[PDB]
Formats: sequence, C-alpha cells, structure tokens
Amino acid sequence: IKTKNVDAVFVEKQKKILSFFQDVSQLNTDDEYYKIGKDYDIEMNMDNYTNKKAVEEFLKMYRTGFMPKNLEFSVFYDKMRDEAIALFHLFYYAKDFETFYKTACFARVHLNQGQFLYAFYIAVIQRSDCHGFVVPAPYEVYPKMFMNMEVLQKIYVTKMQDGLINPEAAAKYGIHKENDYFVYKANYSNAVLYNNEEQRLTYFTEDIGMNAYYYYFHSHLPFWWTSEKYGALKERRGEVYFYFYQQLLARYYFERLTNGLGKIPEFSWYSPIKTGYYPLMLTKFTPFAQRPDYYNLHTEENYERVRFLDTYEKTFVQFLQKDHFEAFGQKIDFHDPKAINFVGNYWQDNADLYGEEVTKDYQRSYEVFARRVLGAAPMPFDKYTFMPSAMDFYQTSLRDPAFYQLYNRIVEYIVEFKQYLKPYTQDKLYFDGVKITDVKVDKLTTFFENFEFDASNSVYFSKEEIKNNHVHDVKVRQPRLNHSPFNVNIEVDSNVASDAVVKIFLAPKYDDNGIPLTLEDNWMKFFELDWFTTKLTAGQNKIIRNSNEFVIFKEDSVPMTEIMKMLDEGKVPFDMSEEFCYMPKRLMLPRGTEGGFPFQLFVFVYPFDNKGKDLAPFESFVLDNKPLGFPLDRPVVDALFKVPNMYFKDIFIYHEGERFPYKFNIP
Amino acid sequence: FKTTPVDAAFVEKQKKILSLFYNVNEISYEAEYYKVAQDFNIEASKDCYTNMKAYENFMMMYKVGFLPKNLEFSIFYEKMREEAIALFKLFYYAKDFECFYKTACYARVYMNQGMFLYAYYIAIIQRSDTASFVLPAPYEAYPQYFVNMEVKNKMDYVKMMDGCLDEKICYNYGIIKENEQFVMYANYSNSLTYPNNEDRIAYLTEDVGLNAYYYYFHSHLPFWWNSGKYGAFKERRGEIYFFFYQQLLARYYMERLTNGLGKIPEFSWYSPLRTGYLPPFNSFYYPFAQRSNDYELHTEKNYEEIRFLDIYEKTFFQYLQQGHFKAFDKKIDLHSSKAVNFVGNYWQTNADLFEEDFLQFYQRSYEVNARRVLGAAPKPFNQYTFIPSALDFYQTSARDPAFYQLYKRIVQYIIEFKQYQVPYTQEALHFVGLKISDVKVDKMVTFFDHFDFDAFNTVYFSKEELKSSPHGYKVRQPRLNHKPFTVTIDIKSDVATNAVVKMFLGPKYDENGFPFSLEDNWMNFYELDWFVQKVNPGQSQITRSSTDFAFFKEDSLPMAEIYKLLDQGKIPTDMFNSSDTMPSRLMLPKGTYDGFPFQLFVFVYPYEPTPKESEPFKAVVPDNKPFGYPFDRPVLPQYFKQPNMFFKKVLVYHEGELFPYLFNIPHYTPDKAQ
Ligand SMILES: *[C@@H]1O[C@H](CO)[C@@H](O[C@@H]2O[C@H](CO)[C@@H](O[C@@H]3O[C@H](CO[C@H]4O[C@H](CO)[C@@H](O)[C@H](O)[C@@H]4O)[C@@H](O)[C@H](O[C@H]4O[C@H](CO)[C@@H](O)[C@H](O)[C@@H]4O)[C@@H]3O)[C@H](O)[C@H]2NC(C)=O)[C@H](O)[C@H]1NC(C)=O
Ligand SMILES: *[C@@H]1O[C@H](CO)[C@@H](O[C@@H]2O[C@H](CO)[C@@H](O[C@@H]3O[C@H](CO[C@H]4O[C@H](CO)[C@@H](O)[C@H](O)[C@@H]4O)[C@@H](O)[C@H](O[C@H]4O[C@H](CO)[C@@H](O)[C@H](O)[C@@H]4O)[C@@H]3O)[C@H](O)[C@H]2NC(C)=O)[C@H](O)[C@H]1NC(C)=O
Ligand code: NA
Ligand code: NA
Ligand code: NA
Repeated sequence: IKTKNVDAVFVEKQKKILSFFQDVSQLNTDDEYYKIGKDYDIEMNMDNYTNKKAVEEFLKMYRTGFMPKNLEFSVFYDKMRDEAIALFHLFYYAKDFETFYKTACFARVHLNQGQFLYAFYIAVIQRSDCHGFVVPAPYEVYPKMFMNMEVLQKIYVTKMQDGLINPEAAAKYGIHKENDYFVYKANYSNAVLYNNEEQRLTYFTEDIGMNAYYYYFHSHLPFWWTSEKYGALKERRGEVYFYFYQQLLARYYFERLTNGLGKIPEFSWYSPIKTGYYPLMLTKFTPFAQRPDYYNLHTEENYERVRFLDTYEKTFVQFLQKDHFEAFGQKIDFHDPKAINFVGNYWQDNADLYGEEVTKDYQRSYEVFARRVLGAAPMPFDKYTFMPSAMDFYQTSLRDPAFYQLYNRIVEYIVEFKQYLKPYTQDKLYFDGVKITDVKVDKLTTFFENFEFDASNSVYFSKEEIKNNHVHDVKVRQPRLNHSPFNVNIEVDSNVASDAVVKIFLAPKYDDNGIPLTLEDNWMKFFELDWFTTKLTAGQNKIIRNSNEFVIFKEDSVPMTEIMKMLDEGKVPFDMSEEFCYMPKRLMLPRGTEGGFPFQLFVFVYPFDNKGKDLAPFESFVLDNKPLGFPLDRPVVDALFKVPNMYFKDIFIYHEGERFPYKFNIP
Repeated sequence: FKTTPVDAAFVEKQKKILSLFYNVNEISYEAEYYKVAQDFNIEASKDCYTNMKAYENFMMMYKVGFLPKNLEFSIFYEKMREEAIALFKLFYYAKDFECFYKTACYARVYMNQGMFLYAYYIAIIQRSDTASFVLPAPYEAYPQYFVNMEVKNKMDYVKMMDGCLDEKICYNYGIIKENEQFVMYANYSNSLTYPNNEDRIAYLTEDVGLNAYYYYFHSHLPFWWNSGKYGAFKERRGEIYFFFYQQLLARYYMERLTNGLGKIPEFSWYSPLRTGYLPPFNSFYYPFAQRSNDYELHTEKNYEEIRFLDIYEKTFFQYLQQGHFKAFDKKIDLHSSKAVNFVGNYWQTNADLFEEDFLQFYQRSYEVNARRVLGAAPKPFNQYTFIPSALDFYQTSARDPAFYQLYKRIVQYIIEFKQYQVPYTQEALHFVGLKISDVKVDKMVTFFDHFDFDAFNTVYFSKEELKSSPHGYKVRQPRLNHKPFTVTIDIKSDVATNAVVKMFLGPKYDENGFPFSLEDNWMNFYELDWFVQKVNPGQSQITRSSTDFAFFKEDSLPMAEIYKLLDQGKIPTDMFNSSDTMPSRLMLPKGTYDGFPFQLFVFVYPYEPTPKESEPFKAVVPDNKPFGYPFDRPVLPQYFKQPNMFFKKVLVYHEGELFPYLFNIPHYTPDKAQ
C-alpha cells in the first residue's frame, strides 16, 4: 500500500540483498552467489575494507574455525557471538556495495546459516550505503521460530509425500493446497495446552509481529555494539532501553488486564519460580527446554550463576544507597535525569557502558545469565552445543512469561532510580492560555483476522528440484489481533497563535479490583500512542488525529514475493524501508470485550519551539529535548500535575466477532 | 412480598418466641422474660421434661458450671459442645410450650449469650410444636458475625456520642439518620482482609444471606444430632451432605468464572497454604486469628493434627481400594445403595456414623480438625477460651476461602468413590414419547441493590433504654440481585403423563474458552428448580417464572416488620415454609455488560411418587430419585443427548454500577438498574 520509488541501480542492489533470504538452509551450486562465494579471497581484497584490524581479526578467527553448519546459533554464548561480531565487522567495513555483496556470498557459502543471517540482517540495517534498503520480515527468514512444532511437522510430512495423499483427510488437519501453495492453519499453543493462566495471553505472546518486533529492536541496536554511529543518540542510549521495555511491559499489562490476570509476578533467584513455560518448538538436534511450574532456580548447577546475578543487583542497590558515586570510569549523580543513560546501560551491560566499540567476554552480562537460568535448560554440552530455550533468541523471547518477569524486575529497579528525580512542577507543565476543553474518540473495537505468511524457507528441496526451480511453497495462516481505525478529536482553546506538541497516551482505568488508577503510582502504566505538532490559532481549535497517522506504529511487512513484484515496478514499501523497528499497528489496542473494557486516554498539549521555519518529523523531535515519554518519564504528584492543557477521557475497548482464535481454525 | 394468615394464639406465642432476641447482649431487668427466669426453679423442675435422664445430665453439668457469659461460644470445642447439646436437649424435651419458654427464659438470663442463642435457634427449628414459627434472620440475631469491623466500630462510636458530632461530617463517613433510626453504609472488604485475587468476590462471600444460608443448613441438621426425628430420611443423610456442598461449590465456582478467577486451588497438609485471609472481627478477649498468604500448615503446633487428618483421608482411599470391608460395625459394599449414605456420614463424622443418639466427645472429627489447622489460630488457652477464626462459626465460615478449599477437597474425595456407582444407561434417562422441542428464556440480568438490616444486637444500651426494647442501628449494604425472568419450555408428548421438570444452571466454557464436556462438567451445575406438570398429549408450552423456583427464597423481613405483620394477623410466608434455602438475590452469578455465557439445562422425566418424606430440608422431588438427579454422579455423555433433555446457552448481563463500592460514596448518585 504505502510505497516509494527507486532507480534501477537501487533495484539491482535490493534484489542482490534479498537473494540471501531466499532458500536459506540449502545451497544452489548453479546460482551466482555460489560461484562468487566459493573462490572469493578476502586476503587478496584486504585494501577493500575500511578497517584492516577488523579483517585481520576475522581471518585469524576464521582459520581457527567457526561454528559448524548443522548446529543452532545463538548470540547469547561467547564464542558464537564473537564469530558473529567478527563476521559483522567484515560486512560493515567493506569499502562499497560490491565488496559487501562478495563478502556475503562467501559467508553464505562457507558458514553456519544462522550465524550468517544474524550477521547479515544487522549489517544491512547498520551500513550507511544500505540505509533506504529493505529486509524481509523475520518470520519469513526464520519461519521455524515463529510456529509450533505441530505445524512444522505437517509441513515436513507434506513435502516428504510430494503432496497431499487424500485432500479430504488433510482438510481435517487444517491443510489444503491453494494454487501452488500448501496452506497450514495454525492454532496458538493453548489450543493444545493450558498448563497455567498465562496461556490466556498466547495470541499476544506468540504473535509473529510482537516477536519480530523484538527481533528488530535488537537488530537496530545490539547490546554488544556501540551506538557511536548514531552520534547524539549515544548519550540517550540508556533512555531508549528503559523506554522500550517500560512501554512494551505497559502494553503487556493491558493484555493481562483484559484477561483478568493482574500484575506481573515477582521471583527470587533463591526460590522456586511459580510460572512454567512449555515451548512447543524444536531444532535439528533437540527440543527447546521446558520449565515446569515451581521450578527451583537454586540448584547445584546454578549456584555460581545465582551468586553473580545476586551481586549484579546488590551492586545497583548500593548505587541507590549513595546518590552520587563513581562507576565504570564515570561520575554518576542520581538527581540528574540524564543518569538514566548510565542506568540503562548498566542493566543491559552494553558496549556504551564501558567506552568500547564491542563488549568483551570478561564483561559478563546480567541479561545473558538471567536468561540462561530462567531458561531452565541443562548445562550446554560444549560451546556450540546447548539446549535452546525461548530466551536464547530474540525471535522467541516474548513467548515466555519469564521474559516479562525478568524485564519487569529490571525496569522496577530503574524506577527505584526514577524516584530521585524532582517531580515536574506546575509551571514546567503549564501551557499558558491554552486549554483542552474536550476530547472525543471514535469507536474502539478489536477483532481477529486470518493472516498468512510465507513459510517456505523451512522446506528442504532436491538437487534435481533446485535446478528445475520446482515450486513447493508454504503458507501458514492464523488469526491475529487487529482493530478498526479511529479518530481522536481534540478541542482546545488557544488564547493566541502558538505552535504546539500534542501527545497521546493510553492507560488503564481501574486495577483488577475496581480501584481507580492514580497517576502517583500508575504513571509507568501509561503507553504512548502519538507524538505530533500543530499550529494553534486564537479562539477555538480542533485537531482530528487518526490512528493510521499515529507515529509510533507500523503496517505489516510485505512478503518477499510481493516486494519482489514491486521492484519490477520501480517501487518499494515505505513502512519497511524506514519504519521497521516500530510496533505493528494492529496490536496497538489490547483485546477488548464484547461489552467494552474500560481504559482511559491522556491527551497533553504543550509548547513547541517555533523553528521560525517549516518542520519535518524526525528532527522536529530532536529540536525539543524533552525526555522520552514526557511528561510521564518520572513520578508524578497528582495535585502538582494536572493542568488545563491536559485531558483524561474515559474510553471503552470493545471486541467484535469471534472471541477465540481457534474458532477460525476449525475444520 | 408474600404472606400467610395466623390467629391470635399464634401471634401471642410467636411474640413470646421473638422476645428473647431483643438486646441479646444484655439483660432488661424489667422484661417479662426476666420475671419468668427469676420465678423458674430449675432444681424443682424435673417434671417439666419428658426425658428425665436429659434433665439429670443438665443438672449435673450445671452443678459444676457452664461456659461463663462474655466468652465466645463455638460448637467446635468439646466441653462447650457437651454443654450446648445438654441445654438443647432440655429445650427439646420440655413437655409443653410453657415449659419450653420458662426454660428458654432461664437460659436467656443465666447462661452464656452464644450458647443460649445457638441452642434456642436449633430447638425452635427442631421442636414439633414450635416448628412452623418464624425466627429472626441469623444476621439480626448475631450482627457481630455479619458486620465487618469498620462499621461495627462506627456503631460503637455513634452510640457513645448518642448521635453525630456534626451531621454533615458523618454524612461523609456514610452515617445517616432516617426516621429516628441510624443507617450506616457498609462496603465489602479491602485487600487488608482478602490479600489476594480472592477479594474480587468479597461481595459473594461476605454476603449476609449466603452466610445465613450455611448457618441454617447446620441448624436444620447438626452434625452432632442423630436422624431419629426424620425417620426414613436417616437413610438419605450422607446423600444430602454431598448435594449440599457440591451444589454450594458449583454456585461459588460460577462467581469465580465471571470474575476471571478459575478453579478453586488444591492444597496439602505437608505444605504452605497459598491463600490467606484476615477475618475483620474481634471477640471479647481476642482479635480473630489471621492466616497470611503462604501460611505454613506443617509446623510443631499442627503436627499431630496433620497426622490425624492425613490418615483420615488415606483410610478413605483404602476403602476405595478394597470394595467391601467391615467398618464401623457394618459390612459395607460400595456398589450398594447404602454406600452413598455411608460415604457422607464418614466425611462429616455424623452422630449417625456411629451408635450415637448424641455425638461422643471422644470421636475425633475430620471437619473439626481441618478447621483448626486452616484457621491458623494459636492453641486454645483453656477449654472455655479459644482464639476465634472464621472457621469457628457457621455464620462466618463461607467468608474464608480456605472453607471452599476444604469442602472442595471433601467433594472430590466422594467423587472419587462415585466411580463405583453405575452410570445411567440410555433407556434409564430416555423419556418415552416425550420431547422438548425448544427452550426460551427472558433476559437474565444481575445488578446491585442496597439492603438493610438492624444490627442493634451488637450495640449496648443504658438501663433506661433497654426498657423500650431499643433497636436504632441499621446496616445498608449493596447485595447481589437479579431481575425476575421466565423460562418457557416447548413440549411434544404422545400421551398424557405426569412429569417432573427439573432445570439446572452451569458453566459453558473453561478458563481457556473451550466448551466444557459433560464428563467434566456435571459437578459444576446447580439445581434452580423442579416441579410436577400434568402433561397433555400433543404440543404444549410450560412457562416458569424465576419467582416460583423451588430452591430460592425472598429475603427475610426484619424483626420490626415481622411484628408489624403480626399486629395484623400475618407472617412472611417464606420465613415460614422455607427459611433454609438460598436467597433469590444470589440465584445468578454476577454478569457482565457483554452477557456472560452459561448453560441452562432443562430435563423432563416421568413422575413416579413415593410416600412423602418428613423433611429436615428443602422439600425435594417426592421421588425415589437421588438428590440432584440426573447430576448426582458421573455421566456417559452420549446418554445425555435424549429428546427430553435440553442444553441452552444463556447469557447473564449486568446493569447499573459494576462494583458495590460505587453505591456507598457520599454525594455520588449511582447508576441504578431499571
Ligand atoms: C486476670 O487474669 C486472671 C487469670 O486468668 C483472672 O483470674 C481468674 O478469674 C476468674 C473469675 O473471673 C476465676 O474463675 C472463677 O473463680 C472461682 C474459682 O474458684 C477457685 O477455687 C474454688 C474453691 O473455692 C475451686 O472450685 C476452683 O477450682 C477455683 O480454683 C469460681 O468461684 C468462679 O465460678 C463462678 O463463675 C462460674 C463460671 O465461670 C459459674 O459457673 C459459678 O456459678 C460462679 O459464679 C469461676 O470459676 C479464675 O479462677 C481465675 N483464674 C485464676 C488462675 O486464678 C482474672 O479474672 C483476670 N482479671 C481481669 C480484670 O480480667
Ligand atoms: C466505600 O468505599 C468507597 C471506595 O473507596 C469510598 O469512596 C471514596 O469515598 C471518599 C469519600 O469518603 C471519596 O473522597 C472524596 O473525593 C471527592 C472527589 O474529589 C475529586 O475532586 C477533588 C477536588 O474536589 C480532587 O482533589 C480529587 O482528586 C478528585 O478529583 C472530594 O470532593 C472529597 O472532598 C473531601 O476532601 C477532604 C479530605 O481530604 C475533606 O476534609 C473535605 O471536607 C471533603 O469532604 C473527598 O476527598 C473518594 O473519591 C471515594 N473513592 C472512590 C474510589 O470512588 C466510600 O466512601 C466508601 N463508603 C463507606 C461507607 O465506607
Ligand atoms: Na518480576
Ligand atoms: Na484458639
Ligand atoms: Na478459595
């Protein structure tokens, strides 16, 4: 739908990129990438990389040996990570497109496909020549990680059988051929297993968009890499960390509310953890590890891990006990809101915490080991051989209740810091002579709709079938949440011509007992929907803002084949070219109820720095230096806070149509 | 609002019965009951009783002394039980109403308040001449157990100030003068009394009628009383036990469902009980015992009781594993009819399980011990002074979540045994030449309503004030409620027959949004109603109004209103015929604006009468059929597709405010249902 135009030169480059996301598990020896790949000599091309040191390091490490082709790559393990990072450096410091391309061809040919794709996807994102380029949605690149094993197996069965043996029989199982695609209907995990109440939320926690979303978040801004590239953004890194989780968690909490599930559970490393996770997914070697209910974190195997983790926390508790201290070669003062940077970087243990370009093995990650122990897997066999859990991958992390429980813990500690900050005062927040006299919102209505994604990358083909470009294409379809578009009409009385910023937040109305929600202690349950600017004339004004224009969300990724068609028309998708790392639009609202679950909308209008000139979106945010999530980035005091340029509207989220996703999947 | 006529002899006798419930916490030295009590010579009254051994027994315990006034009385403690049973026997064996009344005036004056009330309530229910007389509602007799301590306290203060400091200020604290009487608005409890998700349903479990209902259950057939009075009912006693709890838990699980709460959790005596509760009550000496979340059941104080409890259940397992076994001086087969009765009496440790006319102190009871461990109190100081939990009274038991945990545990055990019963076959259930073609219901709507009762019995009055039988002090609280609706049933019959029409209500979906299958749902249905229709051949339509449902009743009238009705020769006919059933208020679980989905199950079968039971209880179908038939046992769901069966999906809506608190806000006018 929303597109953008592109010259034949961009087209050739884009198709070259996408060729690496096409048949990922296998090698076409006839194909151009293979000829290039097989014999390409990095050493002879040394002067075609910006950074000799990087390439040397790569050749060293590579001649030493990388991970093998049959294993499962995860970034959370040292040696694999380092291999990946070196490969990435290689892609990144390539002189030009051509060399980068030749470098990929090599790596595709010579290396573990998981490692390669991790590296490449990030390089494409992070390279400056490649800004403007497009990467396929992660569920197409790694489809095996966006579906339960039931479906995956059905796919393999159908392929072994070279088609359906009894079409009518297959239809009972949600399998049918549609033109030259085989289509699998896919149920969420709780259609087959309801082990605890968390399964109530599967349509969210398993939603291929939510998971892809987290995968983008990491890809844009990996914990091991410095934010150097982004210049000024670097000094805000910590801020972005906290914001991302605090937002995600708020959105998650909304889902919880509408399923009658309340606040996110706390755990202790010295105690068993009540909430299990039974992953219904596997790998060519092993199944993902399961965590039974009341799994005891404190066993022989974890004793040392727990020590480390306990210390990592106690250390931050000590920071909170002083207000000003020296850590990691910086001098920190918790009265300073800019210290959020340090705090965010502390918890993520990222490159910017130290002054470095990449993290080092001895700089041990709290998140890595939290994930590792929460994951409940047995100890890895060797460095390349471990039992995967959902927290070994960004594609799968959102699937485990424990994920939210972990980041909840971290975020909470970060707000323990936020308490140091002076609450915004009356006269910091006032917009003199402007008043929001009314807010009116359209119908807020959620629903489910079937969605298909191309899952072909999961299918293995034959020597003979590959040269024949024989087609066995696979689509997986499942109900995914969506909502109807809606308008927010804001009526404001500006005394005077002024330029304003309008901000829109969604928040809960009551807690799960009907206690109405007070800002004083519920400010962090506010989810930001929109940020925009408006000319405000004297007298009466009215802004109309449509949920499609909301800046914080994106449209669904277009499939590769569709992107591929658009390229022949000098076209490319807009949203995928620029706006990929945002939350998908359909998920903005939690699942409402047939009778209208109560939330509230917080509209806030405040003075914009004129510019004296015309305005464009991206730099317009950077010109006003308000902290992310303003004015709800720190504790509020209700009475000191409320003001005429604020408005709170009680709203109701309805749901229409079929309420349970499995009803779509009925034979 | 329905009544029954009554003559002057009744009125005068009735008034005499009620007079003893005035200012129960004190003595009016000017009252008639006081003159009668003074005049009554207990040592010279051997001739007032039809059972001289019972009188001798009383006089013996009496010569040594009873529980002193001002201590808490509980049926769950041995000596107090013996004394109370003894008092009751005197009440019961009094030869005459005049002897009964003198004895009651005596105990009213000279014995512990709680003991006396306990036995007097029971005696009235039990005595031949006195049944058919009305009793004040349990919450008007025992306000202390039906009023949370915020309000109870406000009442103390208001009485001490003889009104309000300044009328506007205590309008803000929810206190009102209305017609020369006080009204205090009362909210349901915080998370400082229900410190977990269980709070979502305080409006059910603190509900005064629900609690009354359980107290009435106990009082109609005390565990310590044999069945002799009810003759052939003796055979069906254990069967009631299951039906009462199964049924109650079904009603309770429906509330869970609409509050997103899911299945009542299991527990273990060797582990901590997750789900605590802080009773909002205090006795004369003690605040009630608190049970915090994650309370360790297994500690020194409770070890020996846990040993008891554990074997008590495990021997039931041994009885299941054998199938025939000699136990309690009977030879008992679990394929037998008598089995259901045994099972029930076993779990309740009835007087019937043994020889006993009246239960022997020394026969240790699983329910008694269970309530001590789950109540979490310190061990009693001496045998007249113990530290009360909610599990110490039938008035307060339904308040503690651990109560439903206990009785669900019992009910499951009996369901485990129910595997030994033979599932109903096809022709067994099939009504020949009778089909339900359609069922149709009116809109099912829950909503909230303020409700008043007088709590004066927990408030103290002056020497002077007591002369007027003073009762100023009322509690107004929002209680669940629904609108009347009618079910219409479309029937086609080959023949004229007589049919029983039963209709039940139960759940539609899992917490997972899956349809419940009958093999797993049968225990979750509760009976709404049964009746007998003469059914004509051809097509007919039976209508039934929620007003006429057999299992529910109108609210009790306050004692004031009872008197105002006697003055014109009447009594409230529900308080007369059926004081022991669920209030109709609580018929439906709280709905949603959506409509919450449940199944109404309608069932028609051939009426085959048997000689009327003389009933301790809810008049049930004059049938050889079990209680709660055809849901009295596990089913084979095939056999439940019969033409004389109908499962109809039904949605319960709600109207006006969604939470009771929105009604007790000063200066806020709520959305009331229309
Ligand atoms: C502070 O705390 C102390 C200790 O707990 C309390 O002391 C107790 O006081 C109560 C009275 O309130 C005592 O109980 C009563 O006292 C008499 C006991 O008599 C003793 O001696 C006789 C021989 O003469 C023995 O038979 C007997 O075993 C005793 O050892 C009785 O006369 C009382 O009987 C009266 O009341 C009963 C019901 O209680 C009636 O049935 C009778 O008709 C009669 O009226 C009664 O038994 C108790 O003995 C004291 N405990 C101790 C350890 O000494 C204080 O009361 C308390 N102070 C305050 C302000 O609370
Ligand atoms: C059952 O339980 C419910 C739920 O808890 C109780 O309802 C609460 O009741 C109290 C009244 O007792 C309510 O408190 C009052 O709030 C009013 C609404 O205020 C709004 O506007 C004001 C400015 O006027 C803002 O400050 C505020 O943020 C709101 O935006 C106030 O007008 C009242 O004013 C009083 O304030 C001071 C005390 O600080 C007094 O000295 C004054 O004289 C004046 O009376 C008051 O503060 C509260 O809103 C209710 N809670 C909920 C969740 O709705 C019921 O009271 C309770 N019933 C019983 C019998 O216990
Ligand atoms: Na947590
Ligand atoms: Na005690
Ligand atoms: Na419970």
